[PDB]
Amino acid sequence: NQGTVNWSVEDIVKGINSNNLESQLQATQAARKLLSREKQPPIDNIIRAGLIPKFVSFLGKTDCSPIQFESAWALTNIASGTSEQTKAVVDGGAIPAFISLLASPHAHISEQAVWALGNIAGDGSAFRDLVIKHGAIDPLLALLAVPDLSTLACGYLRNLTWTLSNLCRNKNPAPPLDAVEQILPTLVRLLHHNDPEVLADSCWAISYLTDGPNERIEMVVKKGVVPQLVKLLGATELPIVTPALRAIGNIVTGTDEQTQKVIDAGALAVFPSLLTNPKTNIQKEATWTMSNITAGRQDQIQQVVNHGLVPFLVGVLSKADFKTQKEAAWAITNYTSGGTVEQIVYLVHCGIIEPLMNLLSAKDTKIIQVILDAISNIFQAAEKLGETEKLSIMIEECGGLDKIEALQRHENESVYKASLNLIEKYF
Amino acid sequence: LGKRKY
Repeated sequence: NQGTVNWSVEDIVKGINSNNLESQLQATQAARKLLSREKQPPIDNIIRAGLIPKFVSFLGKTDCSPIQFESAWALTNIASGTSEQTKAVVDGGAIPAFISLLASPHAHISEQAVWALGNIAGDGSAFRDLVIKHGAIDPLLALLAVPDLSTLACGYLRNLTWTLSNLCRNKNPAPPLDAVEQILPTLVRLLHHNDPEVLADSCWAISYLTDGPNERIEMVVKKGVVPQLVKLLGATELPIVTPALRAIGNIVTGTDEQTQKVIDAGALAVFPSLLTNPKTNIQKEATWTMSNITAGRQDQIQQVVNHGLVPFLVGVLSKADFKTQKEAAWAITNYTSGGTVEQIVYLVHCGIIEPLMNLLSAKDTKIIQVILDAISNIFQAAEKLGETEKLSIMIEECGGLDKIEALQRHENESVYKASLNLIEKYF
Repeated sequence: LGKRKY
């Protein structure tokens, strides 16, 4: 329809304020075309013209389905903007009007209502919880209450998954516990669907739900999703691997029993690839995940050893992006803090000393503290074998003693005390 | 990934 292309806001207002439903329809279509242009769509000019209450009333026009669709699309693009722009849509009374449109017999209208509510919920915790209080979850889940997800239109299913992921998103506060329990069986079902975009957004939803206290993690782990998350951890698509690794990383911040479920599902077999992944963010999050597994029980540290992951940790400590190296330093300090003497001895035999010492040259106070604590734990294990001199020589040979010597004359209190202590105790 | 326009 070339007749509704490049209208001015003034003309859109004239059409919408006419007492003619057809003129209102043409002007609403003209508004959605303005609001869907790639170059700076005039969202604030449409808001200032007072058009949001008119679009919201058009949502209720059951007799005119095209004006319901055009106004839903126009409002979706306004709600997609800034928090102030989403607020203007919510202030117009759009939330219950969009929820009423979820049960529409027109699939393209229903989908637009799903999209709009995803944008509103996606703004933050308060609008997410307001969408929930207006009762969006029951009609949203009803749209997915089919025997096989493959019968639904692809774009439609992707929009439903994405909107459900925004209802799972954000913290302070986290989503209501009862809302999470209501959504989780549909989420577990979407996590087994064959579409890469549905899988990515399902993983993102699971990653938000596992980002919190152990009670929140427990809700997810009890649904038996960990084996599916580990399978997706092995996917070829980076948009699937990224949220799958984030969810797994979040679960291992939980209890040692919750971490054990990740190990039992076969997650450690994927870490040789994840710890050498060419995408730095995958390497960083894989090493962060490793740090929270090495912070566990001695039998869990043993499974890290058995899977041949200690040479991979030496590798990341030797060469990686600094942020990944900082996570590796944490993984080593956690391993040395909770491991057996035999496990700590193994770490030295894998060559941890030289890369650990080279990272003392870093201009980061926290990594220096983490490495010095790891050295203390390594010496503590060497004290139990009477091999402190053998370790002292190894540290001296790679130029590690010269780096600890300079750390005695360091600005930070913790660095000064730990380095001075190591030299007067072992050098 | 937050909000999306159509």
